[PDB]
Amino acid sequence: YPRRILDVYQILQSPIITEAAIKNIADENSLLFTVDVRADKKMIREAISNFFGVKVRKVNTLIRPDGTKKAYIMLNKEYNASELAKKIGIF
Amino acid sequence: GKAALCLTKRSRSRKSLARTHGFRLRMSTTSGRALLKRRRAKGRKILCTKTNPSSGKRASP
Amino acid sequence: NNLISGQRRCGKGRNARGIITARHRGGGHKRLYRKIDFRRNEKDIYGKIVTIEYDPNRNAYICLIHYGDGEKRYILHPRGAIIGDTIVSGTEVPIKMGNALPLTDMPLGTAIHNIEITLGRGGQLARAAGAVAKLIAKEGKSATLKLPSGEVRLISKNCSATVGQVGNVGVNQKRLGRAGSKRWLGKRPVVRGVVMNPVDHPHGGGEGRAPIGRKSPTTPWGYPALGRRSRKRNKYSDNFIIRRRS
RNA sequence: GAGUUGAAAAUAAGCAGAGAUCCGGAGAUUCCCGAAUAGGUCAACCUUUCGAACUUCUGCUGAAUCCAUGGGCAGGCAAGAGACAACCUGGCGAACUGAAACAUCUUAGUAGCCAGAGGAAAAGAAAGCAAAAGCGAUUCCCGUAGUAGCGGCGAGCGAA
RNA sequence: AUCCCGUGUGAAUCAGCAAGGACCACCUUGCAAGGCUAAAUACUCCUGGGUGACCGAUAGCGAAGUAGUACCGUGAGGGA
RNA sequence: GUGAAACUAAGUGGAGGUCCGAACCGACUGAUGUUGAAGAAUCAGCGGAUGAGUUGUGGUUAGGGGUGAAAUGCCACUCGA
RNA sequence: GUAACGCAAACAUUGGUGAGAAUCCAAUGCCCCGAAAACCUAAGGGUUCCUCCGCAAGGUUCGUCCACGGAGGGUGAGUCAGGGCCUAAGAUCAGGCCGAAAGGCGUAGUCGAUGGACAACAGGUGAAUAUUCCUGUACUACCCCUUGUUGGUCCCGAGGGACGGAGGAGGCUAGGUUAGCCGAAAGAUGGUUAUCGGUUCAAGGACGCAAGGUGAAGGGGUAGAGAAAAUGCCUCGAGCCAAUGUUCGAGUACCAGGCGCUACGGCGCUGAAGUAACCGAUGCCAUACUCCCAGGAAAAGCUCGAACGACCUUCAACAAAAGGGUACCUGUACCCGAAACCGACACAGGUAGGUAGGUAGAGAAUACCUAGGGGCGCGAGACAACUCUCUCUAAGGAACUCGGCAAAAUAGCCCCGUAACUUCGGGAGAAGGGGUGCCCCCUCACAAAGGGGGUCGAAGUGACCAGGCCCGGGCGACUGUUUACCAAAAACACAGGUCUCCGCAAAGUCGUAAGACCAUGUAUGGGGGCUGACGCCUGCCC
Repeated sequence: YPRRILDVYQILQSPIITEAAIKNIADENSLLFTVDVRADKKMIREAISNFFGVKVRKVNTLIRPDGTKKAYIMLNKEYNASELAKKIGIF
Repeated sequence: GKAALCLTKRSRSRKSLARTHGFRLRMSTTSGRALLKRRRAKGRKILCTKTNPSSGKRASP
Repeated sequence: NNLISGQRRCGKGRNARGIITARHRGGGHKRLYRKIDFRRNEKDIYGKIVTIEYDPNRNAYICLIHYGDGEKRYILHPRGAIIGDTIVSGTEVPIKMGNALPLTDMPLGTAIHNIEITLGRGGQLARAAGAVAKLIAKEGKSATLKLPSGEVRLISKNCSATVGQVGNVGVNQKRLGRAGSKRWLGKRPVVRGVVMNPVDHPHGGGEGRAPIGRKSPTTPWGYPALGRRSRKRNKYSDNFIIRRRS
C-alpha cells in the first residue's frame, strides 16, 4: 500500500524556468520542478526515475507560501542533467 | 508600569485559542452546534474564526 | 520498592464539578503515596521489621516489613518497636507488640489499634499517631471497645486488630512557629466570618468592628455552629453505640 | 438550425452543414472537510492493516450457570443518523407589564429553549349533542354574543 | 358536573355500565379503558403566471458596485 | 569541669518567612504630564528581593454563578450581580 | 494659518544622483548605545524578505527614499524543531449508573508537552536559504552475505527509567591577560619602536586516569509454590566513577601581511609564525558530596525472565562481523529588549528563553570603551516675560509650612569604640572617632599588604557609585496580603489560644439524581465560631 494520498499518474506540473534553476543544473547536477502539493519524495523519485530511466541520489522539497510544492531532484554523478534538460527545452 | 495594563489580548498560541473556540469544539456541544446553524443562516463567510490546521503554514507545534 | 507510587488525585480541594467544596487547600509540597496494608491479611507467614520511615501523608511513622517467604509490606509503626523486630498475622499468635489477630482470641483490656468495623474491609479505627484502643468487654456476637475519642462502641468480635499503641506519641510538641510552616504543610489561610460583607457570610457587614450580632453563632450556611448535634437521627449503627465522648 | 470556445473580450489554436455552440429529458464522474463513519486530530490535515463507525436486521458461534443473555467472527447496497424559511405536534416554561401599589388574578400556557414529522400537522367515526321535538365522525368561516356566565364579583376572562 | 393525572384503594358486564352541570328517583341518549383514515384549514427559504391611487438610491431587503463584504469584537455577536 | 550530667573557652559549621544590594517582582513620596509621548506613563528617589518568592508553557473553576491572606475587590478598559 | 510636529544621543562637511536634496547614496570627521539601542531563538504576525520600477495616496516636514504602490523572484534536512514513540495536569469515554429533553457521573481505553525517549559537525558558496545546497570527515535505523540456535511474536512477571531544597570544598575547561614567535611599521611635533597586526581549528573514532572522590561499583551458582525480590555460602593482579587530557580527525586547511585587477563591487595569486605562563567562571564533573525537612511525577524506549494463553512457523525468527546498498509528513523567508507581536498611531509603554569581551570595581551596579549597532522622519534663527528639566549662591540656618513636603547633608574599605532595655537571638553599621592619593623601602609567604620614610594638592572612597543619626509616645507582635485606575493602614492573614460538632455508610460541602470532594484520611484526624506571638491574667449575672 504505497502512497500516503493516492493522487494520480500525473503529479509533476512543470519544470521551473529561471536564472537560479539554470545555474543549479550546472552546479549540483540537479533538476527543479513543481509537483502536487500532496506529492511525496518517494512518489517523485519513483515517477521521474521510472519516466526518464535515470537515477536519483536525492529529492528535496518545499512548499512556497501560496501552497504549491516545488522539488529539487538531484541526479547521480553518472547521469548528465545538462544534456538531459537540453532535450526537454530548458536550454 | 512594568506590568502592562488593559490589553485584553496578548500573543498566545493558536493551539490554545483553537481548543477554546475552534470548529471541533463548537461541533461537539449541542448548544454550540446551533451557533453554527445561526452562522450559516446569516451567511457569514468565515464560520468560527480561531481554527488552525495540524498541517503546515499555520501550524502551532 | 513498588509500594511508593506517585499516583496523586491532584488539586484535592475540588469536586467533580470543579468547585472548591473542601476549603483552605492547595499550595503544599509535592508528595507521593505509600500503600499500607491495614488488612494485614498475609496469614501464618512470619515477618521481620527492617526500617522505620517518614510518611509525608500521615502523623504516625510507617514500618517496612520483610516476610520469611520473601515479600515486603508497609504498615503502621507501633510505639515500643525498633529495627529488626518480629511480627505475624493469624489466629493463634502471641500478644507481643505489633502482632495482628482477630478480636475474639485477644485478652481483656489491651492497648490495640487498626481495628476493622466490618470484617473484610481493612482497618479504620485508631490509625493516627498515639492512637490507642482498650477492649472493655465482649457479648455474644460483639466485642465492646473504647475508642481514642473516649467512646465505647460495640463492634463485631470476628474483626481484626493489631496489638500495641501506635507510635510517634510526640507530634503535639510542634510549635510550627510561623505562617509559612502551615502553608507548606498543605493548608491555607482561614478568613474569619465577622470580617466579610453581608453577601458572603451570615456574620458579615456591620460598621466598625462587628460583634457576632445575630442571636446565634452561624456557619457560612446558616446552621448554628457552637452547640447543635448532627448525627443524622436514626442511623443504622445507632444501636451499637453505648457512650458519648469526653 | 449558424456561427461558436462562461463574465468582463484582448491574444493564441481549435471546433463547426457528414450538422457544432445552444436548449430540454435521462445517465456517468464528483479531490478534501462536514451526519463523517478505518484510527487520531487544533474542519479542509496526519497515520494506516485501505476499513459504512455505530446500532435492529442475518449466518455461525459460545462467557461467568443447563437453556439463555453479554460477547467475538462473518456476510451485507445498508434500513437509521444530518440538514430544512414559516406553518404544525409533543416536552419544559419565564418576566417586564395590567390591576393606576401588590401577593389571588393578568401578562400566558405567550416568548424562549428542547425533541419530532408532513406537505400540511393535529383532530376524527359517539360510553356524543339535545329535550320529550329531534340530530347523526371530524375540521374551518358567518353567527348566536360580547349574551349565558366566571372574577381580590376588582383588573379583567368569556362559552356552547 | 364533564376530561386527565401522583398516592392509596378497587367494581360490574348488557336483569349491565356511563352521561344528561352536586346528589337520588324516573325517563332519554350512548357504548369508555385496541388501533387507522382523504377533504375543506394554517404558512412562504422557494418556482411559474399575473397585478399595483407600492419604493426610486437618506426610499425599497441590511445589501441596485465580486454584502452579511470592509471594519470592530477573545467570543457569542454587531455592522456600514 | 564533673561519680556522670550540667556548664564554659577556642576551632569547625552555613541555618535563617536573616541583613545590604542588581536582574526579577512591586507601587511609599514628590515633581512632570491633564484636547498627554501614554484611556495610570516619564523622571528622581522608594519595599521585598531563598521565599506565604517570581515567571513561561498547557490546563481547571462561570453569573439566582465562580473566585476572594475579605476591598463587595477580580472574573477581557464593563461588576452591590 | 493658531496649538502641535512624540525625549535634551548630535550632528557637520565634500562629492554623487536628479526637473528639484537639511532629509536618498558614498566618503571623511564627530558623537551615542554596548546584561544594549548587539547577535540568536519561542509565541505572534503572515510575505513585511530580495530585485527592478513608481511616487497620485500613506510617511506628523521634504523625499530621487521606504515596512508604501506596481512587476518578477525567494524558505531545499534520515541527524535541527514537531508528528509517524511515551505518558502528567486536564480532556473525551465503549459497556455501566443517573436524569422532562439538552445531558450529568464514571471504569476500560484514546487524546493531551511545558516533561521522558531518541542519530552531525566543521569549513565553503550566495541578490534573498543554509547543522537543509557544496567539500571533507561522521553517526541512527532498515535489506544483502559468514557463522550460527531451533523455534519466533505478542501478551505477560520482574529489574530499571526515577526525579527535593540549601550549602560548601576540590578537579577541570570556555573565556581572558601577559610573554615568546612571525610579519608589518613614519603615523611631519622634545624624545622615541617602547609601535600595529596575526598567533585559529568542531562532531566523531582509538586509548589511560592524579595527594579529584569514595575502599561495596560489576558478577557467578544454590535452596523454599520461587525464573526476579528476599535467609544463609563463598570469590575478587582490593579497586571503581568520571569531566578534562594523548593521538587521528588535521603532511588539509584557516591565516596576518604582500603581488595584480578596473569601476563604485569583491577576487585571482601568494602565504610567515601557529607556542608558553598566569587568572579563570553562574559552564562541566555532579541524576556526585554534606546537611535539612516541608519528604521530593508518570509512562514507553531499554535489560532480564519460567511459566500459562493465543498467533506467525521452516524460500524463517533472535545474536554477532567487516564491507556494501537503502533514507517518510510538516516547519525553515523576514521582524521578534520591535516603525512588522501586544498597546486604534512608523505610540517615552508590555513581551518567554540563549550567548556574555576589556580597563577600573566585591559585582550581571556604575563610568569609559571593543565586536556589533545607531545619530531618535520638521528644520533655520533669536536669546524678552513665563513654565518646565537642571547648576550655583554673600549673612542667617526651619524664621517656611497643615507637616523640614521638597532640596541639602551622610556614604566605600581598614582600625579603635559602642548605652538604656531585652523574649539573652538582639538592640548594632548603634552612637562617636581616627586612617585612605602618589613615590621609596623591611619578609625562606599579612590580594599596592602591615609597618617605616619621603612627596603633591584648598581637598586623596578625589569622578560615577555610595547608610543621615538620635530621644519619646499610640497601633499592630513580627516577614507577609489588600481596593489593577484616588485609600497599603491601625484593615486581612499569621504562629498560639479557647469553644462546639463529627466513630466512618463521619460531620460539612456541591448536586433533581447518580455520585464527587472530605480522604485513598480516620479523633495527636477532619468541619465550623471567635480571639490573635510572648508575659501575667480573664471577675459578677442563666
